Amino acid sequence: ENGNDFAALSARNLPNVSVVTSDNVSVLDVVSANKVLATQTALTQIEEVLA
Amino acid sequence: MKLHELKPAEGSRQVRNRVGRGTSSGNGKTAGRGQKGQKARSGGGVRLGFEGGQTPLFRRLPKRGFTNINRKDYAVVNLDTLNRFEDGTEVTPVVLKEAGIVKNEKAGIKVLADGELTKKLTVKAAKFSKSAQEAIEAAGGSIEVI
Amino acid sequence: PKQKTHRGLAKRVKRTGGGGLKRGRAFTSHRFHGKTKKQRRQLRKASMVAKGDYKRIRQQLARM
RNA sequence: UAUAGUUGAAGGAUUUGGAAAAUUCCGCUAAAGAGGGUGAAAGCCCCGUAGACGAAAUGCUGACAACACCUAGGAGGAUCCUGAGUACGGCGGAACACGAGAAAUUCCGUCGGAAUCCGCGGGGACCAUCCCGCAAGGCUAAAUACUCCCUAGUGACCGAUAGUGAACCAGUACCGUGAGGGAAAGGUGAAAAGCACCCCGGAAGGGGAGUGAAAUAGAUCCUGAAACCGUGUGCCUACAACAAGUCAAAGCUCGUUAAUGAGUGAUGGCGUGCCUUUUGUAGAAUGAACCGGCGAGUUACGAUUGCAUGCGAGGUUAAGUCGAAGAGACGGAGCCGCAGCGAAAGCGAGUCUGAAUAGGGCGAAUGAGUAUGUAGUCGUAGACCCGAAACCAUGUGAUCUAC
RNA sequence: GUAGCGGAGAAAUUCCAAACGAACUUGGAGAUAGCUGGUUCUCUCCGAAAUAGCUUUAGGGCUAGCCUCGGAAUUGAGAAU
RNA sequence: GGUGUAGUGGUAGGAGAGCGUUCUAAGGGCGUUGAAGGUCGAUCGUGAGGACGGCUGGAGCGCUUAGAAGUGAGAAUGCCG
RNA sequence: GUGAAAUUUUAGUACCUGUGAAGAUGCAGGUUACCCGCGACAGGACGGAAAGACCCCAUGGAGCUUUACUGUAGUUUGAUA
Repeated sequence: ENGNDFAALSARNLPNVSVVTSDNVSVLDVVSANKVLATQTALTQIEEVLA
Repeated sequence: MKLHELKPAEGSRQVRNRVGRGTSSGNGKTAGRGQKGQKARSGGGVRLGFEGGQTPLFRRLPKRGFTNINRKDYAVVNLDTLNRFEDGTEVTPVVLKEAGIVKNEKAGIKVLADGELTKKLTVKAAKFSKSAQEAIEAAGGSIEVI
Repeated sequence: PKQKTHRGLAKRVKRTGGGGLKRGRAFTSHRFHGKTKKQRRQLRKASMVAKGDYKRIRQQLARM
């Protein structure tokens, strides 16, 4: 979502994992991954900007 | 779509033609230029419109007219476009804009009668042709040059 | 850079509604005692540009 | 804050090797899986990295203090002030996109030469009226241009004929009186363990013996192609006129990615290289000694057509702001299309010519566009590559030769 | 001592560093050349011209004619007897 | 897919469809039990071209799909060796 | 004993009469001829060396002439400071 900084730190450095915030998703980020793990808050925030 | 199986749409990308790469391709050895002459040289050719030495066509013809410095051009809208408003609306240059019908109203709007209205408008604009005003007033509305 | 239009052609020609080019006529400034009244009556009407001339002229008038 | 630094998590056995970081088992660590080194390819071996900490001294940038400077209203309209050889004009030149033009505006040389608020200049010759300003005195941050140099990095940029002229002691050797011109030349091995001792030989060089995983890795040292020069052999050849092969074929010699096998070949038929330029070439027309490397339609910005995708009587944003040199939203100034005709005034599904409502010209009558990608052609740029004789502008030469 | 838009010449277009009807070097500069040379892989389908007119034009160019690719259109418009 | 009928010389030149080189991304692989490169063979495809095996060699390299190009050499009285 | 050069498409490189871009070692029909060298001569290889200096062209240059065009340094004559 947002200043969820402890989670982004914990998820760095894992060689299968990429981390993006909900105001900064590109087309190339979603196509390259096999799955998306999004939180409930971030999902509504994406629905707010793609409208 | 996966990044290891991309495919453009058919007919959308073409390859390229490379001249001077052997005889069997079709364009080796002079690369489509024929034999000798001014057109076979690098940077060869004559300027656009040149004709050898015959008098070029622009130079046998006479000049004509002048530009007026106070010229007025308007931004016509005919009569069908006034059918996308409700019966009774007072159409105007700001309601025409903000529907995008007219952007860039050059020297003001001018209404033209081509060809059929059925509404109850009250049109405000800068000019009216004789039949535009007429058909506007038959259908039952009013005009005002302003 | 941008393409430049031929300024001598633009002073002599205009573009009609279906894409053509209206033009004036030659032999219309000078010795009219050498030509017949029917000639000078019929050299007063405008005409258009031919296809050989247009093919070679098209790019110089692209913008006006 | 710049200029030194400090600390910084987590692995052992097994197989193949000279040597593991590789393979197979079983573990651990991460706010650190960026990168470099180590006898081959390492998150966990070394240097680092993420994170936390630090400056005696000198230099920079803020903030707040002092000290220095600068800055007031209302009324009156008797009189005084407000940039002079100046503005401006004739003559000659130039600058304005504007080539004297109908030539306003701004400069330079030369001559002539104002007015003072009842004034003076401008609105593209000139005049009248209205409107906007107040020359002939001085200074001023930022938003814009550039990189010899220092720090930290980046690249669908080069990899020793490339990339700087220069990866190496290069503006060097070398060439010229001089100004000036100007190169060639990287690689043993993990570690020098770089061959003790013996034999032939003046030496060079070589043969053993040793080092080493390997010396046919021995310093002309990784790999080691072709031209070119040799040694050994299976088959042919001393009565034969040969662009040198191709088709037919006995004898001899072999035995393969195993199939209608491979090498050589006496003898017989047929047969005037390759490239360029030409009406036309074996040409006694043109080029090439041979082998290897290098060596020629590209990009930027515009214009047009075909194909493709998204929207559709509509389509689309530019500069710029935040953002990782990115995507990823704001931004509607502007551009194209949706209506034409006419030199223009103008009129408008019609309009111009015309006395004409006549005729005719060009238009309408459902009649599709716009942004972006891609390819074909064209324009401006050296514009597919190489090649003159010449022209101009700075400089260096009378150590040769002429007076 | 005299230097290249120049010098010097008992005069020859003679000399000015083995080259002088106008020295040498660097720059404008990748000067210009309607001329000459060269231009690098493959297969499938089609397939010309060497003519007319105008040209300070004649070994260059332009428009038409003759080749190739994509579309549209009523036909029974093309050819041979 | 069957079957018929018709066609398939070609310079300038137009149109179509492919082979090979280097680099980027994503995926799935190989390698000291020996990669690239070099050399030999009597192998495969309609062409450019593709494999497999021996010997040499000592550390990197293929394949698929898409992208980008300093992308192919026998000739210039070419340039260097 | 030492040790170059210009040249060079590859060469197992005869003669006569013809043919042919119209004068052939190489093409046709004949005639002649065992293999490999050394010392000598210059008939041929349109022999080698020098992208004809002769001739014409490039809407190429450069030096020179003049009552060819357009300018100008210098000299002179008037007005004005």
